Amino acid sequence: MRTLNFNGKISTLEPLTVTVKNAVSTSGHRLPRNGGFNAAPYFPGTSIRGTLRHAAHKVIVDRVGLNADGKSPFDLAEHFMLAQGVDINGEAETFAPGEINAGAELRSKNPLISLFGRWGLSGKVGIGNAIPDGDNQWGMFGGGARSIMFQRDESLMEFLETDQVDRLERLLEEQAEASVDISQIKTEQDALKKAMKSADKDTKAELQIKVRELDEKIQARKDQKQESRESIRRPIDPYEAFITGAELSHRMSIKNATDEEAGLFISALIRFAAEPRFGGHANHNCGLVEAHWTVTTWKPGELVPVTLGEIVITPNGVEITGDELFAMVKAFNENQSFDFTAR
Amino acid sequence: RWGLSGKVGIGNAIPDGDNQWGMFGGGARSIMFQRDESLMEFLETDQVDRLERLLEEQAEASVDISQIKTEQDALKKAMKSADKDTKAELQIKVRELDEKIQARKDQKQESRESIRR
Amino acid sequence: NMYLIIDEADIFVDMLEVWKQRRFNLRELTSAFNEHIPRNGVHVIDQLMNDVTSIAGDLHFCSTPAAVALFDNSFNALSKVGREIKNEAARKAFFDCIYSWEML
DNA sequence: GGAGGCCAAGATCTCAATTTCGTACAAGAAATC
DNA sequence: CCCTTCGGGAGGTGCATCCCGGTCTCGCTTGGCCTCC
RNA sequence: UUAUCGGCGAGACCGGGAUGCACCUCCCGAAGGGUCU
Repeated sequence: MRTLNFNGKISTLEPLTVTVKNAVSTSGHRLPRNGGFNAAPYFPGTSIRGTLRHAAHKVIVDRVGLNADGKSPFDLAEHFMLAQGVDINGEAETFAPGEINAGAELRSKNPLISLFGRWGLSGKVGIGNAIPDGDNQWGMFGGGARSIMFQRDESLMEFLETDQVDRLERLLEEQAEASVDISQIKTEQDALKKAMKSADKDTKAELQIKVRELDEKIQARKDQKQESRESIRRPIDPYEAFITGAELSHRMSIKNATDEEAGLFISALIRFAAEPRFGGHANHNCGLVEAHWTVTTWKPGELVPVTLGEIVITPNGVEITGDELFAMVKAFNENQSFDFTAR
Repeated sequence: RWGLSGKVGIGNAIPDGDNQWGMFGGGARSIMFQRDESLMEFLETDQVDRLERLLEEQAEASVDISQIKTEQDALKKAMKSADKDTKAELQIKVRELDEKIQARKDQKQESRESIRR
Repeated sequence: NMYLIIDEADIFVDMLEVWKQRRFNLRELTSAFNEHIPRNGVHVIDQLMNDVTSIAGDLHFCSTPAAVALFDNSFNALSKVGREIKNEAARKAFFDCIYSWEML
């Protein structure tokens, strides 16, 4: 029942990216900025929390074990409760008085839920943001252009029958015509929006519905195309990610953690270390991390923390230091009195 | 595919050491006939005339495109010391210059493109 | 012995608000250290010299967010050059100069 | 036995509800510390 | 001394929560009663 | 300024849950050459 602070650094073995709806705009995929528009970007603590929560959910699934066919005893509702904390049956009341003291037993018998709370139960684990140490440690990656296969390589043409080469010719001509159409209508739309800049507030709305008319006409010229819905050839807009080798300071807290809850958290860290993937862009191998955490504890009333040990996650292995971290992991592994099929 | 997560992630290639990157290629496409005179002897006299009208028209296009680009970059300096929202008219002007350049290109018969580039 | 009549004191103060300045002229600093010159670092000084003109524009003083950000970044990017001066005494003189600028 | 202090009781009543936002540049002179 | 190349194609969709719980007062006198001088 | 003077005050954690992710090769063309004990 002590507070554990994992203070440490995440080194990015591959670029680390995330797409937050509010963070992104018409420009493209952009990391959250940690403040204003130009503030130094940070990796959401929400993405880290979700990744480690799903890692812990898989840990609990493996610990409970799988039947012969490979299925887990947990109900679908139980899976959602453990990993995302949404009561699909809708039997989770927010402030039902009678669960006031059932929280302690629920935490004791469900270490994952105590660690990662639910709607109405506070989560003991707070997974903070990862903020880069240095500056200019982010950049646009993933910039690309989907290209016709049979124009990059001609040896793929000898594999197509006559009717399929004719199909590719109709597709190419529909793409060129669609392109000329959507390009002239977007080249009138962009100057129309470059007139919306100097706009009378009322005229904002009229030029806006003009923009939406042009958008509807772009979507009907796309719904007109027979061969393809979307043009095969196109530039893929890059996404914003932390550079490779970026050092991001990270801070995670387990408030009043029992030995077994912290052990479950460390097991979650290990299982995430099996696949150290954060954020997204699993294509391009983005998200791979090498993170090291110094676990410090602080008995309330003491003037200094005590460093229990260090949790080093590297591609070469997971190193655990300190007898206390080993003790917590072993306590979690040896506690058979956990029940997750019942919230 | 679109909507089906790909199990494979192909990371970026990160150099180990410093340096290990630089400018390659470069060079310049050239007129074959100032490089080797022997190819004059394969071409017929009419084609020699065509090649020498091609040399003269490419060279006059070159010099005049050049003085054009020179005033264009002096105007780019003006833009680098222009104000906010006054440079957009100079940019309309630049796009017009560009169109003009591409038309000058068009109306050069066969050899629309500079050869010795 | 002398008495002072500051005629048009309004403009006097208004431009005093400019005269409350000391021009850290990178060309002057470039010119000042012409023997202890880490010429490789000049590019940084040249790049910053470009940025100032872009933010300052035609102004002797300009209050856009870039200006202070460029000020801090320029002195940090000059602190990079600070570990390039070869002569230690010149290096410390340069370090003290930027440190005086940094604290000022 | 008189003089302070704490506490309960006493008649009904008179009145009305916002709905965030500033400000958008020029140059005077120069042996500068 | 030459001379700085054209272009091509810029997404498709999802989903936007549940709930609490909104105070005492007091603008005056007066005697009845309960303790102290 | 039709009088004189009168702090309105004391207490409260709003908190609790969520990976935004899923697909794209940007490639195609080129001799920079000649010139001087």
